[PDB]
Amino acid sequence: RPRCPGDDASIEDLHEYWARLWNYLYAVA
Amino acid sequence: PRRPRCPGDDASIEDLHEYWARLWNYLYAVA
Amino acid sequence: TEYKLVVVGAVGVGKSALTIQLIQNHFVDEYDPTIEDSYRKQVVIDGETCLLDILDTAGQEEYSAMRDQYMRTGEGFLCVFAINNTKSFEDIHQYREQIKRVKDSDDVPMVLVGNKCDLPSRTVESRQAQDLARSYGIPYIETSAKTRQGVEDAFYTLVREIRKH
Ligand SMILES: Nc1nc2c(ncn2[C@@H]2O[C@H](COP(=O)(O)OP(=O)(O)NP(=O)(O)O)[C@@H](O)[C@H]2O)c(=O)[nH]1
Ligand SMILES: [Ca+2]
Ligand SMILES: [Ca+2]
Ligand SMILES: [Ca+2]
Ligand SMILES: [Mg+2]
Repeated sequence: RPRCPGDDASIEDLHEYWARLWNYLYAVA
Repeated sequence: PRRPRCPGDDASIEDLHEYWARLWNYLYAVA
Repeated sequence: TEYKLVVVGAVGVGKSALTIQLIQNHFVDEYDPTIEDSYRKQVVIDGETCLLDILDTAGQEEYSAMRDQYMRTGEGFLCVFAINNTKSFEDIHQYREQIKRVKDSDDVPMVLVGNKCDLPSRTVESRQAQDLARSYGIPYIETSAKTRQGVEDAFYTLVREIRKH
């Protein structure tokens, strides 16, 4: 489960997080 | 466009799903 | 421009190892509990930069509306079989049909990948895979996540297929 990205997070930080969340949510179905 | 808030330790997979979808919308709106 | 890439195929064909070669440039396990593993990469393809997000799907298949939605977000799909696993190769039709279903279109950017080509135990022949791919009007690339052969080319060629949609 990926750590939340934080309030200082750049747009690029959020894309990186998103791609991780994508894989995580798929994997645990 | 509003930056969604990542949910806490306790949240459901459906709550993570919701964030996933909102975060895609936000990232699409802002690019 | 962003590209959402989805890697699919039967159990153990090497989906994760391919993804791991693309992003991290190694095949042997590394140990690093400090870092989360990444599914995003910046690359230049044919003189244009892009950002790639890779959905590296579980081999274990099931019904799931949320999984369908995760796959629907994909713009192009690597359909991976392993050259030593005839069943993984026969499964590709089923994976193509599933992508067509989820996407609600017959015209979905796709590449056929025959992985584990370094192995001594080939059971599926290049010519055979070329013909399936030609039958589908999609490119075919053979790869080894072990040696890195074809790995770039597989994902980059998919990007090329998206650019023609
Ligand atoms: N020799 C060789 N072995 C490979 C190659 N790619 C993957 N493997 C091996 O095959 C096994 C499965 O690899 P893995 O990447 O987990 O495949 P997967 O499709 O993600 N598995 P799953 O479907 O279970 O999620 C591992 O032992 C891995 O080291 C390759 O190109 N050559
Ligand atoms: Ca399940
Ligand atoms: Ca590395
Ligand atoms: Ca299910
Ligand atoms: Mg895997």
